[PDB]
Amino acid sequence: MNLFTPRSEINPTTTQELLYAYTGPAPVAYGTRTRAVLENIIRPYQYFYKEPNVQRALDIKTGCKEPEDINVEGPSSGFHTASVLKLADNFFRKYRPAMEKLKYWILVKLPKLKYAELSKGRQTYSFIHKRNLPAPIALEETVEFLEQNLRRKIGPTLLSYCQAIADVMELDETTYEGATYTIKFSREELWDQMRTLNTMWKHLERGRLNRRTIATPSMLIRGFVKIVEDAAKEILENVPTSGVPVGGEEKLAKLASKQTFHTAVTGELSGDQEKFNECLDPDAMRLMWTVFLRKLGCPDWIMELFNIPFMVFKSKLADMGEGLVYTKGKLTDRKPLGEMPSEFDDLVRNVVGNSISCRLGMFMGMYNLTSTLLALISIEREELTGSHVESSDDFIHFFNCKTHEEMFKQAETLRLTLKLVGINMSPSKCILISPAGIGEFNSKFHHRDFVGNVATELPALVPNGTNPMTDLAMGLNVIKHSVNTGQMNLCTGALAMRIFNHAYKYAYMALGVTRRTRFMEENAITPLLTNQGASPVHSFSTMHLDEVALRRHLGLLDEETLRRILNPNNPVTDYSVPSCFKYTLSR
Amino acid sequence: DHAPQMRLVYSVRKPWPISMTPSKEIPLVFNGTKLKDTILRTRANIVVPDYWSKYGSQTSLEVVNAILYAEDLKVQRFFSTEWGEIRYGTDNIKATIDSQRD
Amino acid sequence: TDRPDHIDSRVWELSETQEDWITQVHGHVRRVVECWKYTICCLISNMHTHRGAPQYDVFKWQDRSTIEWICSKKKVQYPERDTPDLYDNERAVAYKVLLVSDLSDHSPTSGIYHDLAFNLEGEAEESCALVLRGSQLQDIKGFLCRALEWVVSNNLTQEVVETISGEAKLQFSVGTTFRTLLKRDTDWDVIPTPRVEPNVPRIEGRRWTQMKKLPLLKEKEGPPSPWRALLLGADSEYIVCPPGTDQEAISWIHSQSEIECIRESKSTPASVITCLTSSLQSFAEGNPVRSRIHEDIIAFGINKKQEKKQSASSSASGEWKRAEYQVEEMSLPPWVEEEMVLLRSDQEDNWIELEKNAIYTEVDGVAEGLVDKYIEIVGRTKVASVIEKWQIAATRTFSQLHTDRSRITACPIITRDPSGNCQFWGMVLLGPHHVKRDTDNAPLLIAEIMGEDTEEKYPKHSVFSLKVEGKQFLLSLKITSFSRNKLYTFSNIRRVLIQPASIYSQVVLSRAAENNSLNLEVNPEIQLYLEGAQRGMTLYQWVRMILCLEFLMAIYNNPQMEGFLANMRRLHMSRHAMMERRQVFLPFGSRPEDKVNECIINNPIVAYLAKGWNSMPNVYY
RNA sequence: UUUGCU
RNA sequence: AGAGAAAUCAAG
Ligand SMILES: [Mg+2]
Repeated sequence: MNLFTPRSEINPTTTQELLYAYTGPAPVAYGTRTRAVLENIIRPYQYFYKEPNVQRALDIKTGCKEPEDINVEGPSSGFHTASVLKLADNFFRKYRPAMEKLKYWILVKLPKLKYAELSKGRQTYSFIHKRNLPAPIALEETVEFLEQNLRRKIGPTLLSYCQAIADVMELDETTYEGATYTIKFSREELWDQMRTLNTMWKHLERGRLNRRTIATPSMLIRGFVKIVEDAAKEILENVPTSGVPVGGEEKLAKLASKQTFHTAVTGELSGDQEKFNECLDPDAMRLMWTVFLRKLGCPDWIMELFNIPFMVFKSKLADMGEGLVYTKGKLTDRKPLGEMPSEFDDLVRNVVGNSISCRLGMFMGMYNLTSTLLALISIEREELTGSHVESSDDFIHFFNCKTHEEMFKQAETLRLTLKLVGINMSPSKCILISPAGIGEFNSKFHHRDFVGNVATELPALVPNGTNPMTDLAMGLNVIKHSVNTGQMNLCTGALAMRIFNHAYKYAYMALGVTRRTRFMEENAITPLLTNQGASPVHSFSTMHLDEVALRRHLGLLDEETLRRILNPNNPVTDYSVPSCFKYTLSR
Repeated sequence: DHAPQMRLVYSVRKPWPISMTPSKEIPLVFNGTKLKDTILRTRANIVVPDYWSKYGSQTSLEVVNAILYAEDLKVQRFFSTEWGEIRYGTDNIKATIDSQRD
Repeated sequence: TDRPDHIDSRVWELSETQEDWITQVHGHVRRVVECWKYTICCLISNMHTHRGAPQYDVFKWQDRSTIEWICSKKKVQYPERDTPDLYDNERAVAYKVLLVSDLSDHSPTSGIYHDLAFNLEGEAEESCALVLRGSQLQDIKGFLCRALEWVVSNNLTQEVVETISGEAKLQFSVGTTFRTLLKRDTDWDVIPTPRVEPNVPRIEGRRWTQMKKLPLLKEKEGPPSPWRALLLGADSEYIVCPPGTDQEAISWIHSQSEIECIRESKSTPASVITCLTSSLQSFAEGNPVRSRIHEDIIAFGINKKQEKKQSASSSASGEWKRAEYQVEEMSLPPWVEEEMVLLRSDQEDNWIELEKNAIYTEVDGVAEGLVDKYIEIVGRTKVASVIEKWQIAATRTFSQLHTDRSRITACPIITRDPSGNCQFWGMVLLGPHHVKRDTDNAPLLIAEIMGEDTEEKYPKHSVFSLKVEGKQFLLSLKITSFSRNKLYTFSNIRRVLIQPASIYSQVVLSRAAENNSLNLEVNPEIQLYLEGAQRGMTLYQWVRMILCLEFLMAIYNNPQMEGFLANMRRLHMSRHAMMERRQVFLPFGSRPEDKVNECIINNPIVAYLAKGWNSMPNVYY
């Protein structure tokens, strides 16, 4: 580790890039996820009261509590209603133009949203076929079920789809005829299918010792989630305290550039949030949204539309999974919770078939932007006279006070406000440097006026697998995006180009002695393109140009070969030219 | 869409990777190499595009320029650009109103 | 009641006497949008003369007598209600400017005039891109952007949207039963209205304690960790064979070979060697695939899961208990330092042969020069050879995992020197795999040529003695089960070259910027915290050691390493801050060293990094 | 299923 | 036997 600590030429901050082993395989979760899911579901209830009383907390519907019950020493699971209201009001007042842009989006853009984009989601669990399916298939079958049970035609707009869902929720019995079976749902069964969340291992997650799961909602409630998340994105992109989803370059550099009169105490606090998703209450988020919309003069139906998904999540049913593992000396058996004593027996009362019903806490990957907004509203107070940037979990705060006592008071106030809204900053992962100038945030390491952007995942410098021209264009585009983003300078950019070029040439049998090279040698077919074996034509300053045009401008391609390979009548067939090499693979 | 990324090496090395519409221009067997498969869109080996670049029906030069015009513009712009030393470290309304008055 | 800054004074004053805005709902907004329409017409009409006369004639806010006179001059007639805003003489067509929230909602309407439809964001209807020029569209877009900025800055979005589009309608509603279902797990209604006075209380917090000294990581006790990577590292060797194809080299190896077991491992019995030679022979005679043999049963765990099932069932007399797992703690083994020393040993050939890019600009030349110098620095090292070996082995083994197969497949590890001589690092035999998922662990029998054997380092390997042309070699056999994803990741293990390249380039460019001249042939002294005799090293040696350590980390990447590095970045930053005479302050009950120590269990590379951290000073003055 | 990335 | 880490593969 001392090898990564240079103290002569560069700083340890510069070598922060050496503390990533992403060039190796990412850990993959193994076996049943029931233990992790149950731990995530139970964490909120233990933290609700200062002394863990899970049985008492399991009866609490809304996770609101008084400031006395807020734990200033360990994680807290609830929120303060009055504090949330006042903080939301302050946030609305301070960023009024952002709220006006949100109003413009609601009045103009929201009604014209199409639910076709709803087919871009993750693997959805079909409440008809009872298994995970690709998003387009689940959307298709759900829409067909809606048409069958409503005797009407769902409009192309997302609002129409949500209204259709709300209407079909009014039928005591619903039927789906599909080839040929007739699935019948009662109102309670369809409600359970709508509110049930499906948990899945978050495969290929780095920087974590323990694997954690994520949740996906049913296709029935995905429209409301999309509406709410789009509104959250619209409000966030116009707020200077947000680090997502837009580029963090400007966000982090803007605060790094700021200075003072060399007389005020300046501090930089970098931190993360402990159990971020296992402490937030959907009720707090929907209350914040209601405050925003009401102070914005929005109509009642908009407020109902925004609130519905949060209530549905509040009445969720988390899928337990395969079950907890029990041994019999040397055997192994996965059994559902409640069959035998375990660590989560307190939750046995909440078991509903193979699903566990929980009210507090959240699951990762569902309401990211709303969670970020909730974190942001809590920073708008009179005491907190300092800059703040937050990305879901990570956060960086800049304090500019008159004395160290004021700075520490402001830091503690920030911690306590985050507790107030239901977010606990991990004390072990929060570090404050004074004077300011050194910090870390969203894998960007800032030192004085140099912000080193370190990629969280090194680019997979290999062809995408579509076809030679498309693959080359996409790979060069990826390298250029990584370079101009600051994650790779000129030398490492050229090195990445060389590595990708070697991999790309190998993938198409153009490097050594293969069938392709043998054929081109026997028939004296000179290699004129990179995928054929020709020396690379792109460079550091020419990753945005097409191979064919660039070669033609350089004379490396002649009119005869150009007319031969670009002929549209060739029986073979992103800004790559449609040449004869733009073929398609069989399977 | 990581599956195509991992499958490329095996996909290309398969016996009949390329899937192409049947055609008579491509010879069935050229100099000992069986380029096409007679069973249906048919299949062909990766050497077919290389073969086309040497023995293929040429389209008109005008077609070539039209297809390449968009990208050739960017190439010309870059090579015509000049790179400096590298460092280390109201009237419209008036006309309308006057015209209306006229 | 004032004039918006983006509307000219003359237009405002003119519109003041055109309509009874006071008696119109949202009169100010109506007047403002009408002024926008007039200004759009003016932008269209500016500096456009047809045959010496204006190309566009504006009928907006002009007397009906004059408008009708102009229309008669053009032999056209329009009603009072459907009076077009503009008339293009060149095109001899009447137009009626329109503003709409969304362009798609617009319709052609009647045929008396083509509708120039635009949205508040400055975009125009697809038809407008034809009639109007590029400059006209750009000017209108800029003006409407300014107008939208004024709208948002004055909280008039709803009024404008109502004025141009119409009135919003009830686009959503929920029945009583759905409301009943929703109000099942919450104290509030669909629209939460908790009647409580908004106010943020003042909670009693804690004090932020200063971190005066850096923490010490916990070094675990226990058996030294053995080599657990897929292939070998510094102990990798190869047999030199005459130039030729893989089959020819394997036939040459098989012809002159006396494989005899030197050290049998009870985890990989020596008998399994028969499964290797049989494949080696099979690959020699053309086909790499091969039918199973008796020994294969114990080589790839054939019909083993059922065996354990039956064995456990026969002796399971008891009661069920919660499955508790325990990771066996292990200490730092002494072979990590030896591996690091050996990995940076100089070689003869350069093992990083990557083609150069096409230098066009001076920047391209500088980048290629930096990359070439880096390749020269790290090219002739054993770590590069091991990286090439790992890449070739992973690629050859992963290329055979895309189909279900019940027969043994042989995937040799052969690399060719620039003189063409083959180099046999070893072989990988793929047992019968029937992959139905991706991450399923395929069974492998990995034979590798090893330079030196240590029982404490390779407890599960079986070491045999190979003899070729008199020369003696050691051959280690390991029965492994490896995931497809890891094999694919290692198929491009060449990416390990980027991080040390980044550090080297950063150092060189920092020197160049300090001197304003790029001197590529430079290697300064990087002062570090070393054993004590030496206080630093040149840039090239430092880069080589960084490459070796990064390769080891990549080969030993796993959840422990991930967590250790993720939680060690914080302590690295804290040390850097302490170096610059800054103060590090922590919240109540904070111990980052706990988050780091959580991830020090088995990994030998993590233990090496932790020991290196402990060696450094923890107090700065 | 035939095998050549320093 | 083995890979591995909180529990899966070692066929179905
Ligand atoms: Mg952070």
